Amino acid sequence: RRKDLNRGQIIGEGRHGFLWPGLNIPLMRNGAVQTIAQRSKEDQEKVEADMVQQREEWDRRRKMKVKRERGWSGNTWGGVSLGPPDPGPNGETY
Amino acid sequence: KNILKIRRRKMNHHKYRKLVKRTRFLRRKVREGRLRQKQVKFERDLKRIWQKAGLKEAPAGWQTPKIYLKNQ
RNA sequence: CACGGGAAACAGCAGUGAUAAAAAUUAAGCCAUGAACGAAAGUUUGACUAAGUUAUAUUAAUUAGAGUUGGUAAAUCUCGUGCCAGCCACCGCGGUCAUACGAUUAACCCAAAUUAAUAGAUCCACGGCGUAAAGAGUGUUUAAGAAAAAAAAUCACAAUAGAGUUAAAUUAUAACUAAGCUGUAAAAAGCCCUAGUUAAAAUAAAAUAACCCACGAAAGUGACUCUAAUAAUCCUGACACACGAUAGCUAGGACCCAAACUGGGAUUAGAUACCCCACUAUGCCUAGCCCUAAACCCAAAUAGUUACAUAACAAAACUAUUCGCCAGAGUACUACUCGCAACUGCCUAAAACUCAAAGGACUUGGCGGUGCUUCACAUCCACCUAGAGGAGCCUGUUCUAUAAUCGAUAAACCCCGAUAGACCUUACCAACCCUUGCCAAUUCAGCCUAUAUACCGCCAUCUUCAGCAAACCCUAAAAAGGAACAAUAGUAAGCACAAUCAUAGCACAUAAAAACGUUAGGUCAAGGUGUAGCUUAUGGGUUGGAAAGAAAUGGGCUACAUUUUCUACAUAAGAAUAUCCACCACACGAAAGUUUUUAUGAAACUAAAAACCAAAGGAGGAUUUAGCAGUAAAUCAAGAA
Ligand SMILES: [Mg+2]
Ligand SMILES: [Mg+2]
Ligand SMILES: [Mg+2]
Ligand SMILES: [Mg+2]
Ligand SMILES: [Mg+2]
Ligand SMILES: [Mg+2]
Ligand SMILES: [Mg+2]
Ligand SMILES: [Mg+2]
Ligand SMILES: [Mg+2]
Ligand SMILES: [Mg+2]
Ligand SMILES: [Mg+2]
Ligand SMILES: [Mg+2]
Ligand SMILES: [Mg+2]
Ligand SMILES: [Mg+2]
Ligand SMILES: [Mg+2]
Ligand SMILES: [Mg+2]
Ligand SMILES: [Mg+2]
Ligand SMILES: [Mg+2]
Ligand SMILES: [Mg+2]
Ligand SMILES: [Mg+2]
Ligand SMILES: [Mg+2]
Ligand SMILES: [Mg+2]
Ligand SMILES: [Mg+2]
Ligand SMILES: [Mg+2]
Ligand SMILES: [Mg+2]
Ligand SMILES: [Mg+2]
Ligand SMILES: [Mg+2]
Ligand SMILES: [Mg+2]
Ligand SMILES: [Mg+2]
Ligand SMILES: [Mg+2]
Ligand SMILES: [Mg+2]
Ligand SMILES: [Mg+2]
Ligand SMILES: [Mg+2]
Ligand SMILES: [Mg+2]
Ligand SMILES: [Mg+2]
Ligand SMILES: [Mg+2]
Ligand SMILES: [Mg+2]
Ligand SMILES: [Mg+2]
Ligand SMILES: [Mg+2]
Ligand SMILES: [Mg+2]
Ligand SMILES: [Mg+2]
Ligand SMILES: [Mg+2]
Ligand SMILES: [Mg+2]
Ligand SMILES: [Mg+2]
Ligand SMILES: [Mg+2]
Ligand SMILES: [Mg+2]
Ligand SMILES: [Mg+2]
Ligand SMILES: [Mg+2]
Ligand SMILES: [Mg+2]
Ligand SMILES: [Mg+2]
Ligand SMILES: [Mg+2]
Ligand SMILES: [Mg+2]
Ligand SMILES: [Mg+2]
Ligand SMILES: [Mg+2]
Ligand SMILES: [Mg+2]
Ligand SMILES: [Mg+2]
Ligand SMILES: [Mg+2]
Ligand SMILES: [Mg+2]
Ligand SMILES: [Mg+2]
Ligand SMILES: [Mg+2]
Ligand SMILES: [Mg+2]
Ligand SMILES: [Mg+2]
Ligand SMILES: [Mg+2]
Ligand SMILES: [Mg+2]
Ligand SMILES: [Mg+2]
Ligand SMILES: [Mg+2]
Ligand SMILES: [Mg+2]
Ligand SMILES: [Mg+2]
Ligand SMILES: [Mg+2]
Ligand SMILES: [Mg+2]
Ligand SMILES: [Mg+2]
Ligand SMILES: [Mg+2]
Ligand SMILES: [Mg+2]
Ligand SMILES: [Mg+2]
Ligand SMILES: [Mg+2]
Ligand SMILES: [Mg+2]
Ligand SMILES: [Mg+2]
Ligand SMILES: [Mg+2]
Ligand SMILES: [Mg+2]
Ligand SMILES: [Mg+2]
Ligand SMILES: [Mg+2]
Ligand SMILES: [Mg+2]
Ligand SMILES: [Mg+2]
Ligand SMILES: [Mg+2]
Ligand SMILES: [Mg+2]
Ligand SMILES: [Mg+2]
Ligand SMILES: [Mg+2]
Ligand SMILES: [Mg+2]
Ligand SMILES: [Mg+2]
Ligand SMILES: [Mg+2]
Ligand SMILES: [Mg+2]
Ligand SMILES: [Mg+2]
Ligand SMILES: [Mg+2]
Ligand SMILES: [Mg+2]
Repeated sequence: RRKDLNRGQIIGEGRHGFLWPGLNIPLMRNGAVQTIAQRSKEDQEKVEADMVQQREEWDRRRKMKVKRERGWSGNTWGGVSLGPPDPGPNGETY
Repeated sequence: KNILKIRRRKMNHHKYRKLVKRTRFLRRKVREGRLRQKQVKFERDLKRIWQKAGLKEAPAGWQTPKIYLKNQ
């Protein structure tokens, strides 16, 4: 099954931990024009921990995706509710 | 189709006739062999009766003909 | 059955040997009940009473374990294993990525029980019998039953059994006449005591009528005539009775022609067959048997109705009365029985065992040495041209050899990845060497190692083929199908084809394009990747070394010469010309070799050029390739690397 690497990574997000004025951080603070800055060792250990727990969250969310209501027996689709039919062309709704 | 049932029969018959040709004289023995048992059991059947009805000999004028071995 | 005989009896309570998948105390009391006796108190009672043992079943709680987890059927993650070890009640799972095995991890469900086994309860048919298992080969009657009224009219003429008869054809056998006659896809053998003609008995078989549909119970019956003659005031009915095609059997006749068998002849790898030729049992009669058929119209008899109603297909659906028959498939028209003028027979007709099917009808495909139409346009045939297979050489495979790559290898491999290997390339073998070993950082790099049957990429192939496909709509049901243009259920944008583009204006031609799928077709060595493996090595470097030919074959090149060879030369010329003969060899043909140079290059093993030498080859077996016009064929020049 296909996992996407486009999920979870922001722009300017990096392991060498630079805060770029237009991406990681809003362009201005109380004072204008923040400069190019680098977080701590531990601030980075934390953001990395955050991305790790993100991936864990997504894996759990993919595994929790198994739930069903059974129609007759197990994998028999007999008696399974298919859900109300589709509204016709005339606006008729059931 | 139903020929496929007939095929079986056809074969089983053919394979039987062939057999009964090779085995012919073996067969011929065992047939006559049982006819000589038949005629005998038959005889005993009647013998049983004299002895059951109390007579010593078979009744007068009784040769007890051979039916099973009848030929020509 | 116990006089008598074996022989010395727990099938009383406890216990015990042997046997079996099968395991209660050598226990205490007559205290209650029941029993025996007693006049009675009462006495005895392995009956019984109260215990003892056992999860055997229910109940209560103090007790937690077993089985399962692919599907039917509640419930799964990671390893290991690799059609092995194993599992399953049925379908099935294991062949390298197993939710089915073994073991974990979660769950499910039962629970002092849980599974497995074996027996039961339950379980066919008040359903059927054209094609599925099942209407007997035929009729009549007995036994037994069922019952309003109508229910014998005629052959459109071929029941049967007798007796008599013969028109066509054929054959004996003569008379002539000719040498052949017969026979097949083609022949051969065969016969010439043959063939054509003209005569002509027997035997056998019955054109047309029949486009008729009659007669018989069925089998069967259709040349002609005459005799005898077709049951029942009419329901059903057997293992009883009487018949019953062919073939076959017994005895005697018949014998034109046919013909199993058999012998020749072909065909064939073989040909015990299909084709040919003879000839026999046998078809024919009289008498006696045998009693079988796809004895089938696969549709029981007798009265009815066309109401209800389409599994499918076929001959449309059903009442009522009957009899006959059918309980998976084989095994099995079988084994044993019974009976028969049969004695390789007929009839009746099982089980062990094996399997999870076996069957009927249909649906699309695909296929067909089925039939019919229409084509093939380099295309199958007929046709045209030029070649391949023979020779030398070039170059690629395949084999042998090597310490010494890989890939392709029916059409769709074979001058193929290479528009390209002396070192390099290079992946190979032989030795030596190096271990965060390209990078900014990383218990990280790096791997032409195993998977092309995990793949993306690029392609082959059907294919210059016309189809593919969503969205809908219809079909007394739909697996699927879906058109007729005086139109009958089809509409539909999309992708294909077509159209347009390019080949410098048209046109045609060529180029290009050519979906969906097919071949698990090609390629983990273009590159990239999923899964697996390697990590002081399957990684990275240096130095050399490989690519030898017994052959066998694919494709090319050059020839074999006069439509030629040489020189001049561009396309009117001059000479040479395989046999003289001792040429002082020459005619074609040396691309091959030996020698010398030169080009390149650090390195000639490579290319070119001269000098020599002049060999096989004298137009090529079976079989094959290509081309429909500026093409084929011949000739010349350029580029990619
Ligand atoms: Mg389930
Ligand atoms: Mg058989
Ligand atoms: Mg016997
Ligand atoms: Mg006794
Ligand atoms: Mg005694
Ligand atoms: Mg006893
Ligand atoms: Mg006892
Ligand atoms: Mg006793
Ligand atoms: Mg014991
Ligand atoms: Mg017990
Ligand atoms: Mg006692
Ligand atoms: Mg008790
Ligand atoms: Mg219990
Ligand atoms: Mg416990
Ligand atoms: Mg093995
Ligand atoms: Mg595994
Ligand atoms: Mg299971
Ligand atoms: Mg398991
Ligand atoms: Mg229990
Ligand atoms: Mg029932
Ligand atoms: Mg029917
Ligand atoms: Mg049948
Ligand atoms: Mg049966
Ligand atoms: Mg019938
Ligand atoms: Mg009958
Ligand atoms: Mg029969
Ligand atoms: Mg009566
Ligand atoms: Mg009636
Ligand atoms: Mg007669
Ligand atoms: Mg005549
Ligand atoms: Mg004649
Ligand atoms: Mg004649
Ligand atoms: Mg012919
Ligand atoms: Mg001859
Ligand atoms: Mg006719
Ligand atoms: Mg008729
Ligand atoms: Mg009558
Ligand atoms: Mg009757
Ligand atoms: Mg008969
Ligand atoms: Mg006969
Ligand atoms: Mg004869
Ligand atoms: Mg004669
Ligand atoms: Mg003849
Ligand atoms: Mg022969
Ligand atoms: Mg052959
Ligand atoms: Mg033939
Ligand atoms: Mg003859
Ligand atoms: Mg006859
Ligand atoms: Mg018939
Ligand atoms: Mg029939
Ligand atoms: Mg029948
Ligand atoms: Mg009947
Ligand atoms: Mg009748
Ligand atoms: Mg009716
Ligand atoms: Mg249908
Ligand atoms: Mg059976
Ligand atoms: Mg038979
Ligand atoms: Mg039999
Ligand atoms: Mg009988
Ligand atoms: Mg051609
Ligand atoms: Mg063609
Ligand atoms: Mg040639
Ligand atoms: Mg050649
Ligand atoms: Mg190779
Ligand atoms: Mg080799
Ligand atoms: Mg290979
Ligand atoms: Mg391959
Ligand atoms: Mg191929
Ligand atoms: Mg080529
Ligand atoms: Mg090299
Ligand atoms: Mg390597
Ligand atoms: Mg392999
Ligand atoms: Mg492939
Ligand atoms: Mg691919
Ligand atoms: Mg079209
Ligand atoms: Mg359709
Ligand atoms: Mg144009
Ligand atoms: Mg065009
Ligand atoms: Mg093209
Ligand atoms: Mg086009
Ligand atoms: Mg393959
Ligand atoms: Mg292939
Ligand atoms: Mg790779
Ligand atoms: Mg990878
Ligand atoms: Mg190395
Ligand atoms: Mg090297
Ligand atoms: Mg050759
Ligand atoms: Mg040539
Ligand atoms: Mg001249
Ligand atoms: Mg040379
Ligand atoms: Mg020469
Ligand atoms: Mg020569
Ligand atoms: Mg040819
Ligand atoms: Mg270049």
